[PDB]
Amino acid sequence: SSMSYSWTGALITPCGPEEEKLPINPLSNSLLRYHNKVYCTTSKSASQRAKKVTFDRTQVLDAHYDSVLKDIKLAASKVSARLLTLQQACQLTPPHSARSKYGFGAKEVRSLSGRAVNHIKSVWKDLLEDPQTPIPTTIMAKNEVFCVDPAKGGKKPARLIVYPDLGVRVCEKMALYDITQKLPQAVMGASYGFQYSPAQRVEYLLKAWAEKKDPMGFSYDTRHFDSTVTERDIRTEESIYQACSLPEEARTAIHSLTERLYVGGPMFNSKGQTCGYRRCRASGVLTTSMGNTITCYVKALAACKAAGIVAPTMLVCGDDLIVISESQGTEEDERNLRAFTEAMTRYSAPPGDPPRPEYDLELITSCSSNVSVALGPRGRRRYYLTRDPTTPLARAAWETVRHSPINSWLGNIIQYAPTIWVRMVLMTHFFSILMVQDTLDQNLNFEMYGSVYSVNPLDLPAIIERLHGLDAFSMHTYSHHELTRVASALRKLGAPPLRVWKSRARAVRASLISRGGKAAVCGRYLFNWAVKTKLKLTPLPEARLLDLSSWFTV
Ligand SMILES: Cc1cc2nc3c(=O)[nH]c(=O)nc-3n(C[C@H](O)[C@H](O)[C@H](O)COP(=O)(O)OP(=O)(O)OC[C@H]3O[C@@H](n4cnc5c(N)ncnc54)[C@H](O)[C@@H]3O)c2cc1C
Ligand SMILES: Nc1ccn([C@@H]2O[C@H](COP(=O)(O)OP(=O)(O)O)[C@@H](O)[C@H]2O)c(=O)n1
Ligand SMILES: [Mn+2]
Ligand SMILES: [Mn+2]
Repeated sequence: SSMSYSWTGALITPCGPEEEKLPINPLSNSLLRYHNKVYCTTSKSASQRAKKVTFDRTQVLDAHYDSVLKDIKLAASKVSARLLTLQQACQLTPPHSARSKYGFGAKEVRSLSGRAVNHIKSVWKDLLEDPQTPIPTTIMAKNEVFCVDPAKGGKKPARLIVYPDLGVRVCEKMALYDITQKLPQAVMGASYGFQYSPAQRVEYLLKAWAEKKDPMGFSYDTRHFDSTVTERDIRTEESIYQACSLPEEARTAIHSLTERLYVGGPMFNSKGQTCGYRRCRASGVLTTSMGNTITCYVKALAACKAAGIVAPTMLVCGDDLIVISESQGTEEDERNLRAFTEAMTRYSAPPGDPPRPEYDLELITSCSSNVSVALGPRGRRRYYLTRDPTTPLARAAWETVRHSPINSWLGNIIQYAPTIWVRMVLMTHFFSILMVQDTLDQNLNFEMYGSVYSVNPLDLPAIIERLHGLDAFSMHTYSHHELTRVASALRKLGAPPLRVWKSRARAVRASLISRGGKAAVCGRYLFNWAVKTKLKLTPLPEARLLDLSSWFTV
């Protein structure tokens, strides 16, 4: 049937400046040496990604899909959702959100400036009066940092991002924000990812594994997921939304947004030249994350029925997917997974790498993370969530006139506190830098799922205990897999071995213990691993006061 994109041949031009690296990276050049391997994706590679995501889609559904969609619309029916006030949608736009063509930006929108509320009023009225005229969109290449992989063809091309004008984006939040806060949870229940903190997600998968008599799990990621969603997928999304109890005014704007924006439309480059036509998901609309996860859940759930997966348990984060199920014998389990893949290829959610049955929780990698195990001095098994540290290290090295890696470090220290690589590398380099800057007690921004939370470095012990528990300061023996990987990534980026980090840490700890106060608590908790006569860590009362609920949610 339809083509994901078509192109006029106009270039995908840069939105602002794409910065050169500098000849000295003074904050991260004592972290790793091979700064030549750290690169940022750029609009240069945008045509390359363009050719990789343009393809003819052929969707073929069936009674399994049809059965799922029916039950998911019924779950949807139990949701009641309201319009947001224009004023509320305004106050939800980020403080740096891309300006409007109509001469005003995030600052006026957040401050309810009259100019802005006026234009946005008339944009809302156009949505309610006009259900057909396509809404134009800007296409830009995403800039993100990676390490090179010669085994994966040098550098990844930039991801394609496609978003409507700032006026339209506020309007989306009025029509759809409340649903984005209620629908996913309701139709997916505990299967919704994006409601679990790292430890909660380990808890969940651990539980799923043990419920099964003979457990078996696999993970799935659709290849170029935004380009695989078809105009029918998007219209089916509208009907899942319309399944809820909504005011009539919202249904009207929801329908207009779907027909005029979500099912597709013309894309213009940043220079204003008309650039192509889009017939798939624009990664940029409000519903990007919700549509990804619900359309992924429905297809994946259908495919489970097609493949005869027994007693499935799912975890769905966008297009990343984990399924813990009852094993039917390894021979059947392989056949079933080909069936699952053939099904989802029929649903137009074809895979990146072919999925594969695994019978060991550490061998299932999804959401770029995996569960792993460490002992204590206890001998007791502590389970946690880790990842390949390559990309975290690469972004620990991204350092230009306009970006500081220091937020990147904090973010990983918070999210992966129990990992050997956070504990021995990032935590050490973090506090070492801040002390030399005399910055320990000056706040940083932690960033996750759009929200930005303020964090004081000297609070990391309490924060980490509230998130991961006191076991995060006691992991004695890490797994052969984890040791191998962290070792290899450190070699790959020219960072010191773990041996050397242990020495550095001993010194860091000594140095902030002897600042007393909150700084010393940091050294006794965060660096208990570096001294041979470990002190007995006690729970921290201030952790009992922290409420980190909304940190790892949506
Ligand atoms: C709803 C949502 C909104 C986000 N908004 C921002 C933002 O405004 N500014 C910012 O700097 N980072 C944003 N991010 C990125 C986010 O903060 C994490 O960095 C990201 O999820 C990578 O963490 P991960 O463990 O899930 O790794 P990953 O394996 O990279 O993510 C797993 C899945 O989450 C989804 N996803 C990944 N990145 C994004 C993304 N940028 N936007 C939407 N979905 C994504 C995808 O479906 C992906 O398959 C957002 C992520 C989500 C899920
Ligand atoms: N920076 C990002 C990353 C992913 N996503 C969404 O998540 C989907 C799948 O995530 P992904 O990491 O597997 O990237 P793809 O190569 O599948 O496009 C995208 O296709 C996007 O719709 C986004 O909106 N912004
Ligand atoms: Mn994908
Ligand atoms: Mn993915």
